[PDB]
Amino acid sequence: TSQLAELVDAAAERLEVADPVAAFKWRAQLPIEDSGRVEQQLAKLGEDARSQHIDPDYVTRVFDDQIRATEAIEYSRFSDWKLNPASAPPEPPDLSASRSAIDSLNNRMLSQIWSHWSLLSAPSCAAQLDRAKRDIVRSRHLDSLYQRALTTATQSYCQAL
Amino acid sequence: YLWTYYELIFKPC
Repeated sequence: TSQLAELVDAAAERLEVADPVAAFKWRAQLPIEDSGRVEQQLAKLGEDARSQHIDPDYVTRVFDDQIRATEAIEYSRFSDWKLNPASAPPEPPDLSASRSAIDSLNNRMLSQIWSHWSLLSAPSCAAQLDRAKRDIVRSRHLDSLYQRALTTATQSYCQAL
Repeated sequence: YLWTYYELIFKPC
C-alpha cells in the first residue's frame, strides 16, 4: 500500500457524490454546470487551506480537477438515463447525509495534503500516485468511468513545489 | 441550485 492511498481513497469516495447529485438534478431539471465554483466558495476553500498551512492555489487546483471529474460522472449518468430511463436509481438521494460526508471528506483531503506535503513535492510522487490509484481502483471496485474520473481528479497532485 | 465544488450546498428553488 502506498503513502498517498488515504488521499486518493478520500478523493475516490468524494467522487461518489456524483450519483446522488445527478439523481436530484435530473428530476429537479437543474444544470450540472451550476456546481458551486463561485467567489465565496473559492475564498472559503483558500482560507481552510491557509488554516492547514497548505498553498491555496495548489488546493484550488485540486478541487478544480475534482469538480471537473465530478461533473463528468453526472454527465455520464445523464447519458445513460437518456438512453435507458429505467436504469436510473429508484431511490431518492440523501442530500443531507451527503452534506455531512462532503464536509468530512473535504477535511480529510486537506489534512492529508498537509500530512504528506513533503512527498507530493518529491520526484517520486508520480510513482506513488500510480500505486495509490492502482490500489484504490482495486479496493473500491471502480468501473472504467470512475477510474478515469480518479485520474482527472488527481492529475495535479504531484504539481507541488 | 445544488453545489459541490467545495461544500455540498443546497438551495430549494
